[PDB]
Formats: sequence, structure tokens, C-alpha cells
Amino acid sequence: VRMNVLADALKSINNAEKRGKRQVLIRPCSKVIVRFLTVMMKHGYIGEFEIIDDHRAGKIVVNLTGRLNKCGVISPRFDVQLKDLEKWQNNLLPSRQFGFIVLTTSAGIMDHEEARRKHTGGKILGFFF
Amino acid sequence: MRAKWRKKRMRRLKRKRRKMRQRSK
Amino acid sequence: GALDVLQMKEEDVLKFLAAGTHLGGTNLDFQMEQYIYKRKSDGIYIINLKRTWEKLLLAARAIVAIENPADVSVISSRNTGQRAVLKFAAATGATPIAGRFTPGTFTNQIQAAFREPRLLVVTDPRADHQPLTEASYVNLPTIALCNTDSPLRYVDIAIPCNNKGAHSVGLMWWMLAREVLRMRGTISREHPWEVMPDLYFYRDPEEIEKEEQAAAEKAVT
Amino acid sequence: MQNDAGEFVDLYVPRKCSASNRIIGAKDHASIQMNVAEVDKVTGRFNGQFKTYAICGAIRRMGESDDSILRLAKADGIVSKN
Amino acid sequence: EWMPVTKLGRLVKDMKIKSLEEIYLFSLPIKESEIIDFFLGASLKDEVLKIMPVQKQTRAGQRTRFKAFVAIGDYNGHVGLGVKCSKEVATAIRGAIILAKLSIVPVRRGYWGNKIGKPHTVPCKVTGRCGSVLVRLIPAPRGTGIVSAPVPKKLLMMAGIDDCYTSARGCTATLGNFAKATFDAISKTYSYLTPDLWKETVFTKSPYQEFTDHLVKTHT
Amino acid sequence: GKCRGLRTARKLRSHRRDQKWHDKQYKKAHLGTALKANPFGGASHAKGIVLEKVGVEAKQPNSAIRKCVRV
Amino acid sequence: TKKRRNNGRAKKGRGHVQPIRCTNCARCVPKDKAIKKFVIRNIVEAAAVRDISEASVFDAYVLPKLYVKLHYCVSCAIHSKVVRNRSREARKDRTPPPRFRP
Amino acid sequence: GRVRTKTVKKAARVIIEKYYTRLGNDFHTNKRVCEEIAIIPSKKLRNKIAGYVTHLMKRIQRGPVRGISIKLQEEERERRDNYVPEVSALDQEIIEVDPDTKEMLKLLDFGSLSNLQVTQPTVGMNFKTPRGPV
RNA sequence: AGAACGAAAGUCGGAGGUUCGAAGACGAUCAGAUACCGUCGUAGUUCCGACCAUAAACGAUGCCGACUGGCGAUGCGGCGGCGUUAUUCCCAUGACCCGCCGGGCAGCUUCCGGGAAACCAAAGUCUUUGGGUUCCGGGGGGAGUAUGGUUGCAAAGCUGAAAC
RNA sequence: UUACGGCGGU
Ligand SMILES: [Mg+2]
Ligand SMILES: [Zn+2]
Repeated sequence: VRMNVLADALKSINNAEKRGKRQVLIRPCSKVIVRFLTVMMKHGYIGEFEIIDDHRAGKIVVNLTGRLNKCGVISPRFDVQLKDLEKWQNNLLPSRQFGFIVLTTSAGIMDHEEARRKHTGGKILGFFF
Repeated sequence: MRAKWRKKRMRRLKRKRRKMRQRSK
Repeated sequence: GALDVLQMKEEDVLKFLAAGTHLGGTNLDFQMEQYIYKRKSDGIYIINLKRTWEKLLLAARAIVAIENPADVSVISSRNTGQRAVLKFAAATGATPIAGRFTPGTFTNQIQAAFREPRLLVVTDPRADHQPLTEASYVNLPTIALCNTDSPLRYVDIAIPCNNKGAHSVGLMWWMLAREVLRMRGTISREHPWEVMPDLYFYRDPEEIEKEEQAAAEKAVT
Repeated sequence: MQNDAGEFVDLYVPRKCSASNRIIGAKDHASIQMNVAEVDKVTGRFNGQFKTYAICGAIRRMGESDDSILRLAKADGIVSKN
Repeated sequence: EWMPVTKLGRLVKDMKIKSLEEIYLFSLPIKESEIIDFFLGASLKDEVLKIMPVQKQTRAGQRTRFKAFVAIGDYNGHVGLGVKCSKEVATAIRGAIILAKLSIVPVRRGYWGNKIGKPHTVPCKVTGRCGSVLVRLIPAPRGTGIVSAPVPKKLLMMAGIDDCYTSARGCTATLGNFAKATFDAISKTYSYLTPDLWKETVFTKSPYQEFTDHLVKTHT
Repeated sequence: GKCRGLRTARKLRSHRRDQKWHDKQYKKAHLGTALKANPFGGASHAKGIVLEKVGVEAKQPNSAIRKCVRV
Repeated sequence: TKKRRNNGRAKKGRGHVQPIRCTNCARCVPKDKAIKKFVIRNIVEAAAVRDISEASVFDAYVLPKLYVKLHYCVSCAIHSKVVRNRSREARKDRTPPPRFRP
Repeated sequence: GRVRTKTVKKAARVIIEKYYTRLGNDFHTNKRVCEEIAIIPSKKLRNKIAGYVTHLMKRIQRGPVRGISIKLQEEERERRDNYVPEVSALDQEIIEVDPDTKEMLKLLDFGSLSNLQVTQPTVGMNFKTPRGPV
């Protein structure tokens, strides 16, 4: 009984960083999390990761480094508009130097900055800082 | 006074006033 | 230890075998599976000696990093390794704390016996924990010649040899005092250091005067 | 710490661990900084330089300082490499 | 006319370790009260927060001890919080400053965004829990000011921080725990790995291995 | 645990509208029977005639006769 | 406060056990609360053996035993000293007491 | 009711540790020593010190009690520093090992360098002392 | 919404009646004993059938799912094995011995972490706050009572206020 | 074996 695969994948990384392990095993995989973890690899909180491509939902082995603090999720995937975006940013980010709420738009998965970069808002998906 | 004997002494009461209601209909 | 000068040097393996040193207990920890080769049929677990030699050369690469020779506080509680812990500090120039250790010595700076080192070597982590959890406070690197028995909480360069037997401890201080002077310029690697490993071994009780002079009626008498 | 002018307006640069990468605090009294003194290749004698390692207070107390400093060293020019 | 006994205090009476900034980076245990008075002397203010009469019950009559809550600080971020019991009020509140200059921590002043000048606020949002009191310090926009209860307002004007939001949860009339709870937050500005501090700390030579010469050169 | 999802707000707005009854202030100001209980009935002052000066003794740690009337 | 890690009784995965009754005060307890004490007392009370074994009708006679299982209630276990008020950091053991036969 | 107090036992340890060679196993000798060597106020605690002195003149004349005075300490070097024997209890080249540990020094590759006759240790796996108290 | 099962006591009918024993009858001890103790003893403890849904029904911990220390040990299977021991003078399974793997009641340890603390490998992953979903609680008394509903042969249960 | 009580505010 797995009512979100996103929520429990990012939970397990959050369980392992505070322990401090170099590698995790995200046990189910999808194209909703490999795009997601390539927002925290392209912006450089985690590193290399293999996808163990199996014929069912595969596995992902993520080389942690030690820069990630907490990478939780907002499991009601709330819609949020662009004026509605700033009032999140002082609720679940620490400060406006860093940190990223990452959200799916029709132009793709983006950060909060890349979503306010062009002019698009969509469903919020999670956060990491 | 115990609580299992606060109930019984008022369960003895809630049959008594549930009789004098039936007396004066 | 990746050298040709710092190899295993086959002479000592005939002493590693003959004084225990691959005779642990019968209970591996979760932080010492990497220091083992296999279990015997009688429950005993041997130790791939390339692993305990590469840690021994690494620990001497931590002792030479100390500048003061009179600063490495070498300590011992258990009886096997009380004779050795003294004259190891006479062979390297350290200060020995043999036997019972007063709590409030690394961090109680009022009384007389307050000593503050930069490094400390232990015989056993579990049974001599009192300097370890006092090394919790004075942010000090610790080394311990650990057995498969012992846990590894406050150790840093845990030596996976043996600690129970009398001969297994004294070799491992003799091997260390051989090595901690040979990474200095004391012994020049080819003229072999004659100092005998029986000097460090734990001493039997008082039949000694019976037997030392029973082989000395041809010296004095 | 890199203001908009670009200059260092900050107290001090804090250390970081070599194993668990988290920041060592200013009162974390179980964080050690040890030194591993290497030798020259000809004779195995101390030459004058060394190498450095820091192990923070928690990851020492968690048990695996040595499982750290074996491996960090293992890929960093200290013993066996196989 | 003061003489120490430890390594760190013996190696400061002839003025050889400068500027407390680095004994914070090597994470030393600080021992005496005179090292902290050596560097930051004539740059503290020593104002107390509460004196309460704690007491026990004995064979006859109540042993009335006393309590001193005191916070010391500069105006550029070196605060310390002491707690001490003693049998009399004054010998608690005198000896508490020795215990208050000793648990002294740095604090990192950061920015809210638009980092146009000197730092003014906390680097992020941090917590401090002490039993049941949690103090969530929040970064603040400029020109806002210290917004808190009275007893952390005496410390956030003592860490030099100009403007910082502050909320509290618990029984915040538990003055000493709510005094230590805000101290648990301001002591971990250098425990929160802000993502601009990623590059490898070049390990320099520690003061216990560079000052080995005077360790025994003149003393021993 | 609590009931979150982006279609649920009936569940939250129907779980709320009974659970607001159980504190004193929302029950005494909206059920209406506590608007009948005070003799003022939506007021603060209301006149009355004096019947008899009758005195009550104060509660436990004191001892004095507090003076009252019988409006 | 909770006194023990168990609830005072030696059962976990059940809901009901045998009800038995105590020895001296006959009081009903569950079988896994009560303080047992098995007794293997030498029935002749061995001080009185060199006064019967002359009067035994053999030479090498196995003197019998007596197998009485006292299992007290916990109310009369403490009052007749067969257990003792223990201390809060010497509670946590299930070691049986040492013998001292001589 | 005899047991001598600590200030007797503290002051009569520094006598025996510092003036051991001037003393011996006679009471009346030691009573004049402390008469001359330590400022004692009265006679009653004077000889009561000297009672513990002769009690430890018959004690440390045999055994090493907490008596870190140099004379016995100059003799322990005959025990711990001396006995450097003629042959080691390691180097007789006649040792026995197991068939697993000869694999352990076969990847260490000293098996061609070693004489090392091998005996299999016992067989049946009778270790792990029997569980359950009786 | 609604359903099934639900200790003991209770009611009702018929067998039943050994032991124990509400009530009650005495005998004691008591200032006074309608109680602790003793003999007697009804209803009941027993069965078959038809009821009531209440318990400290307690793990005082809702169900499901994942992740995150170890160590010896245990039960039901399955796997691989030195051997011993069983018709067996040989096998095939049996027993003990040494391991590992899954499920399960549990345990000892641990500055993982949490907490008001007792203490929890969950009460962990929670101000660094959102895996789903169900119920329920808002100072204490009044009170699980007054009433209305509905249920039951009855006892009462379910739903359940306010003044003060 | 038996063994009851202790006015109110300080
Ligand atoms: Mg009751
Ligand atoms: Zn009983």
C-alpha cells in the first residue's frame, strides 16, 4: 500500500542524510523522481546516481556527499499561482539566499526561481534545502 | 468514596426517580 | 605501508603466529567484519594479518606526527600490559598511566595529577573505557589495540590484533615500539633492532627469585 | 562572507569534516583533528610534512571514526589500495 | 599577577594565540575565566535576568539556596549564558559571570536577501529547544528590529543582531529555560551548513602543534 | 491522523463545525441558552429594587461578613 | 508511572492463561504472576537419619525425597520473605539466586 | 575499638616512606625517632604513631605495600627491566597452525617462506557452552 | 449508515446439583460488627437453548506502508553443511551439533533520535512542521446525569445537554 | 491477636 512513491523516496534520503551514509537505495523508480533528483543534482546538493533499470519499477542508488539538510515533500500536491508563490517562500524555506521549492509546470519541472523566471506556475511538488 | 460505588449509589437513584416519574403520570 | 621498505618483513610473521595475534574471541562486532578473514571450526576467528599490519603502520604514522615526544599519554588498566606500558614509555619517551586511572584527570585542572596530552593509546576499549569517555571532552585522538570482542566507540586508529593473552599484548607493544622508532632515525631498517619481545611480556608471580638464581649458580656461586 | 560589495564580513571560516561533511561547531568538544605523517619513498623516515584529517564529534561517537579514516585514507595515498 | 594551568591559557599569557576566532574553529574546551577576559576585556556588559529562590526540605527548616541567570556579550556577537546556584545571592551572582563568560559562543550575522551592506540578521531560521521551550529565530527584513519577549530581547540586543523575528512555544514563563532556549538557537548559526560554505576547509596547523616550542621551551 | 487531500474540505469544514462547540466561549455565545441564563439578556446594567440587606461570610482563608442586597 | 517493562506478569502474546489458587491464603492468581518455589526437601529431615538408619531393615537404603511445589501468591510471598523489595537498578535481571549448598 | 585514626595513619606513612632506613622492628627505637624528627605535641599520640610504625616495620619488610620509596623501587628493575633471557619464547621455529590460517598466509605468500607443519584443530564443533542455567 | 463475534455477573426455560458459595442463619473478636476468620446454606457456579454488548475488553499505545543501530537467543518453515547418533551390517528420512534467509511473541544493549520526565528501536524520521485514512479530546466539578430518541422480559445500554 | 480519633487561620 504505497499512496505516494515521491513522498517515501524523499523520506528515505532524509532518513539517511542525518545518519550520514554515502549511498542510499531508492527502491521504486519513476520519471517523476529522476527528473526531481536532477534538480538537486543540476543544482548540486547530491551527486552521481545510477538507475538500476529493472523491468518493473526500478531502483536508484544515490551517491550522497553531505551537503543536503532536509529534502521533504508537500504530499497534498497543491496548486499554487504566481502571486501565490511568494507566500510559500517564507513558510517552508529558511531564507532567501538559498533553498528551493521545486514544482511541476507544463513547461516542465522547475525550481521556484526558474518558474518565476519565465512566467509559469503550476502544482507544487516538494522542497529541498 | 470510590467511583465504582459512586455509580451504584446513583444507579440505585436512577431507578428510584424513574419510578416516581411513573407514579405521577 | 605501500612501499618496499615498509613491507611485512617476514621475520615478524613467525612471531605474529607464535604469540596469538590471530586468535581473537568468538564474537565479531558490526564495526569489525572488515578486519577478519574467517572463523575456525572451533568458533575462533582469525585475522588476515595484512589488515592488522596496515593499521599498525598507519598508527605509527599518527604517532610520528606528534612533535613533543613527551606528550603521548600511553595508558593501561588490565594486568596483561602493565609491565609493557611502562617501558614502552621508556623506549619512546612518553608518560605512562598504568593500572587504575583517576577520573577527572583530562578535564579537572585543579588537583595535582592533571595531565593534558594530544594523543593516547589504549589496551582495550571496553574494559578501559574511563579514559575514552573522558577523551570525549578533551577532543583527543585515541588508538586502541582492539580485539573482536571490544566495541569501537571513541577509537580512531583501532588496531585489530588481540588483547586477552599475556604474550599477545606484549608483542603488539614491542612491534609498535620497534616501528615508532624505526619511522624515526633510531633504527636504520637493515641493522635489526635486537631488543627482545620478552622484555614487555606480562610477568608471572613471585616464583621468579626461585628460578632466576637456580640458573645462576654458575655466574656468581 | 561575500557581501554585495564582495568583501569578507564574517567572524571566521568554520571547519568541515572529512567524512560526514557536516560543520564542526565552535564548542563541539568531541571533534578531533589528527595528523597522518607520511614518509619518503626511499627509506620510510619522517621528512617534515604530513597530512590532515578531521573527525567530528557525532561521527566519532557513532562508532565509525576508524571505518572513516581507513577508507578516506585508502583512496588518499595510505595503505593497500585493493 | 594571574597565572594559569592548562595548555591554552599558558600559551596566551605571553600573547601567542591571537583573535579567539580560530580556537572556535578547532573546537577547544575553554578552561579558565581569564582567557575570555584577556581578549574581549572591557567589551562586555554583565546584566542579569532572574534571581529565583530554589530550595530543598530538610530535617529542620528550608535550605534556601539562590539562583542567578546572567547573560554577557559584546555588540558584535560573543554572547554567553551562565547558570549558578549558591547559598547566598551575591556569591551566586558573582560566580555566575565566571560561569557566563565560559560558555561563550560566536554567532553568524547573515542577510535576508539583497545583501547590500553589513550583515544584520540570522543566516536562516533556526530553533532552540530546552526541555519544552522552543525559540524559532526567523530572518528579518531591514529596519524592522528585535521582535521578541523581554528576556530574549535582552540577548538579541546582546548578540549585536539588529533585526530578527522570534516566536516561542511552550510555557514561556519558565524564565530560565526560555533564556537557555534562545541560547540554543544562537549557538548553532555555525552548526547549520549554509550552502555557500561547501568548498574544502584547508586544514592549517593547529595551535597544539605549532606552539610546541613554547609549550616546554620556557615553562619546562 | 488528520485528513488531508485536495478535495477534502467538506470533511474539514464538517469536522470543524461540531468541534467548535466544546470550548466554553463558542458554546456560550452561539447556542443561545447562555444568552437566556444571565439576567441581563444582552446587556450590562439593569435596574432593580432592594428587598433585604442579607450578608454572606467570605470564603475559606478569610473570615468577615461581606454585605449584600437582594435585588 | 509505569513500574515494569512487562506489566508485572510473564505473558505477551495471549489474552488469557490458567487461573490457579495460592498455597496458604488460597487466593486466585493467574498462573504467570504467582511466585513459585519448588521444594525437594529430604523427607527424613537429614539430622534424623543416623537415628533411623540403625533401625532400617537394610544397609544401603536410598532415603526418599519429597516433591512439594509451593507457588505463593504475591501478597503472601513478600510477607513470608520468599521474595524481597528490590532496587530500581537491580530490578532488571532474571537471574536465579545462587545456591550455597554447604 | 583499637583502630587508629587517619591522622595517625597519614602521618605514619610519610615517616616510613621518607625515613625507612633509619628505622626498624623495635618500638622504643622508633619512639625516640619521631621524638626528634617530627614536631609532636603530646606523648599520647606520639607513641600511637610509633605503634603503627612498628606494625608497618613488620609489614613492608616483607611485602610491597603502598611504599613507593626508592629502595624497593630500585629492586623492581630486577623484575620488569631485567629478566631479559637468553632465548625468546617466540623464536624456536617450531610452531603449529591450522589449515585455514595457512590459507591466510598463502595470499600473504609467506607459506613458501615458512616451515610450518599444519595440524587441523578439533572436529565436531563442540564450542558454545550449553545454554540455560541447569 | 449498517453487520458478526464478544469474559464474568445478570435475566428466562429445562436437565443438573460434586465442590465452592452472593443473600441469609448462627459462632467469634469487637466500644459498636449487618465484615475480614470458622460450621451451615439459597440463588449461582454445569450442560442444552433463547437473551443483555458491559470490563483495568490494558500493550492504559487505531489500522496500513516505508526508512533508520547492534548482539546473543527463540518458534514455524525453507537452504547449505564437519560430524555424532537412530532397525542403520550401507542409503532415505529422524535427533543433536554449525550457519544464513523470511514471518512471528518477545529480550538485553546503544548522547541514532524523540520527550515534561519516567522511559520508547518506537512514543524515531515533527518549527529542518503535509505517507494515506478512521475515530475521539478542550480546566475541574455538575455528569455520562436531566430530558427526547431507540433497544431490552428485566437489569440497563446506545445517542446525550444546560443552569449552576 | 487487638489497635479508633485529632477544630479554623498563621
Ligand atoms: Mg472499587
Ligand atoms: Zn498467598
